[PDB]
Amino acid sequence: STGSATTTPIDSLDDAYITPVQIGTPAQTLNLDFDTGSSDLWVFSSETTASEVDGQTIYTPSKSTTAKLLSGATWSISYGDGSSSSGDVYTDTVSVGGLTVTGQAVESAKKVSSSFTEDSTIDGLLGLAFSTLNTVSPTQQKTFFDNAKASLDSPVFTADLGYHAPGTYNFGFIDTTAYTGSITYTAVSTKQGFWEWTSTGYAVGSGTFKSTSIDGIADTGTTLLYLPATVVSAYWAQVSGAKSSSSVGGYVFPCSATLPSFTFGVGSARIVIPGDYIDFGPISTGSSSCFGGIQSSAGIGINIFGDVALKAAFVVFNGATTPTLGFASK
Ligand SMILES: Cn1c(=O)c2c(ncn2C)n(C)c1=O
Repeated sequence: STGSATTTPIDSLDDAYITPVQIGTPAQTLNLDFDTGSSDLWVFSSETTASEVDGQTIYTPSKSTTAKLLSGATWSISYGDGSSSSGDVYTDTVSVGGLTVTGQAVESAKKVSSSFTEDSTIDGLLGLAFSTLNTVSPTQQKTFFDNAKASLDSPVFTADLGYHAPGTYNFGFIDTTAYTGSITYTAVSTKQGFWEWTSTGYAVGSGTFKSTSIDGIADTGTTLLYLPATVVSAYWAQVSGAKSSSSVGGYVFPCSATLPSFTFGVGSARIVIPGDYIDFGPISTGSSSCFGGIQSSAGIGINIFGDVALKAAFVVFNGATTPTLGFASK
């Protein structure tokens, strides 16, 4: 089997991407944030505290003839951005882009933190990291991909995120028309439950490539590119007037600037992030200070190849017995 679904930016900055997901019978379609940095499929629901729902589409398990309470199971998750959610669990039929999993754990939110409430466009998350990170207790649950894997034509999914445009998540096949050149594969460590890999270096603009190992995670659920402070400083030093602002919470730059590209290494291959991908616009409406798309990972504890990096590539998440990651230009 295979599946193919379009993923769409939630706003003009590509802050996140939403992908329609069919849950239950008859189908309830919710727009979920596919997150390769976590492993819970959770949704706004009929159980979510009413004051914490503001425009989201909810899953109502009592209206699904295939929903079953997973008795005694609870979940609770906190994300790198400080947001969180928790609740109980149903199993139900879940389909993405024509690919159907029966008995998928659908984690129903009883509580969500303010950032979720305030984002009316995201109806929940669909985790695509390794199932060892799933938070369901006392019986850990499998991700949608892990449940689908054996049925797939090939045990893979791909992320093809757009810049200010829709893109695609495919399951079970590699669309050879969706990228240019060849795909370069690189080793993954699953020791922390992430799609963790080691970039071979970077360049800033037309500058020379610096060979250096940068361990990080491929994370579709993180907006920006978070790298060591040394690398980030080298990038922003090439933008007149750029500076790190503790009050704003990272590097800002004059909105009048033209940003240089940023290149990252994948083995001997190179992925180029155009400068425009690094512009996240005014820090507040009407401001001439703009927020940067490359930020320091110091204090996070891990480097994160988020959407800014991933949307410059066609990315293969290879879930074979020994997982690997593939990157191609497009
Ligand atoms: C602080 N900040 C962000 O954290 C941010 C942003 N755009 C995207 N992000 C993530 N802007 C404009 C911003 O000012």
